[PDB]
Amino acid sequence: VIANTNLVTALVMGKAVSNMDDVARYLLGGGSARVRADL
Amino acid sequence: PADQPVHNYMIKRLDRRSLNAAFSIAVEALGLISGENLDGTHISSAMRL
Repeated sequence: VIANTNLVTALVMGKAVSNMDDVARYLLGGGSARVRADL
Repeated sequence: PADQPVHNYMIKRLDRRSLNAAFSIAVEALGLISGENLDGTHISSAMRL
């Protein structure tokens, strides 16, 4: 989901990135189941 | 010749007018205000505002 960092760029700029949060953090310093199948 | 006093009565009628002004608003904002075209996102409210 786009949230709190891609939000502003998607709104004003026009682009968005999947992991923009980690990019920004880097440029500045900062359940299972069991089914029946055949193997 | 002498003169007697004079009296008189009179009436004035009103004049009537009116004003006007339009205020048209859009359909997208109408549906975004009520919630009819809302969404569960972080991008809907950003435009409802």
